[PDB]
Amino acid sequence: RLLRAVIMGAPGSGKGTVSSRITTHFELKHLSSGDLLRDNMLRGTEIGVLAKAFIDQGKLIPDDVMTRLALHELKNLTQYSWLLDGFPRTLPQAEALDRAYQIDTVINLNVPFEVIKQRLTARWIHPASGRVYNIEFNPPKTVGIDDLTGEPLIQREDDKPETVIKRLKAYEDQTKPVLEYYQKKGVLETFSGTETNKIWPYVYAFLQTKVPQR
Ligand SMILES: Nc1ncnc2c1ncn2[C@@H]1O[C@H](COP(=O)(O)OP(=O)(O)OP(=O)(O)OP(=O)(O)OP(=O)(O)OC[C@H]2O[C@@H](n3cnc4c(N)ncnc43)[C@H](O)[C@@H]2O)[C@@H](O)[C@H]1O
Ligand SMILES: [Cl-]
Ligand SMILES: [Cl-]
Ligand SMILES: [Mg+2]
Ligand code: NA
Repeated sequence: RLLRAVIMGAPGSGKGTVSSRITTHFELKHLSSGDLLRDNMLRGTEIGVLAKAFIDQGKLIPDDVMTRLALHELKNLTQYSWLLDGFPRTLPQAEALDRAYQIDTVINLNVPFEVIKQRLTARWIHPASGRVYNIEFNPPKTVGIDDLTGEPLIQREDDKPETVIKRLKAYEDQTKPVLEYYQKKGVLETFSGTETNKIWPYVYAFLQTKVPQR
C-alpha cells in the first residue's frame, strides 16, 4: 500500500526540517507546493508566469490555479509513495484533493504560538556590514548593538513582530479549517512539542509503520 500523506505546520514550526528528514529516511517522493511553484516560475511555464504575478504582489495563488498545478504533478507520482507539503493550504484545496485521491495520513506539528513567534522575530542585522545576529543562537555582546562598531542593530520588515503576528494569524485562518476537516475524516495525527529534535523521533516511529525506509 503506497503512502498517501500530507504534512502540516505553521511557519517556524520545524515542518521544513521534519519534511527534509522524512525524505532522507523513507522511500517516498516529497511534493512541496513552494518548490513546484518556484520550478515553474524559473522555467517560465504558463502557470509559472501566472504564479509569479501573484507572488510578486504578496498574494496567495488562487485555489483553482494551485489545485490544477498540484494535481498535474501528482499524476506523475502515482506509482510512488508521496508526501504533500504546503498543499492543501485552504479548505477548498483540501476538498478538491479529496475528490481526486484518497489521503490516508495527515501529520500536524503542534508548536505553541509564542514559540513560533519568538523564532520568527529573532533575527537582527547591522545594516552597513550585513552582520547577522539571532537573539536565540548568536546574540550580540550588548543588547541591540553591533559587536564591532557599537552601532544600532535593526530588524528587516519581514522579521518584525507586527508583520509576524499578521502572518501567523493568516496561516491559522487558512489552515485551522483544514486541520478540522482531516480530524473529522479520522486521518489526523498530531505531534506536540517545542523543540524539533524532540518531536522528530515520534514522527519517525509513526511513519515506520506506514512506508519502507530507504
Ligand atoms: N498551497 C498553496 N496555495 C496557495 N498559495 C501557495 C500555496 N503554496 C505556496 N503558495 C504561495 O507560494 C509561496 C511559496 O512559499 P512557501 O511554500 O510558503 O515557502 P517554503 O520555503 O517552501 O516553506 P518550508 O516548508 O520549506 O519552510 P522553511 O524550512 O523555509 O522554514 P520557515 O519559513 O517556516 O521558518 C523560518 C524561521 O523558523 C525558524 N526555524 C525553522 N525551523 C526551526 C527549527 N527546527 N527549530 C528552531 N527554529 C526553526 C528559523 O530559525 C527561521 O527564523 C507562498 O508564500 C504562497 O504565496
Ligand atoms: Cl518551519
Ligand atoms: Cl537568523
Ligand atoms: Mg522545504
Ligand atoms: Na557571535
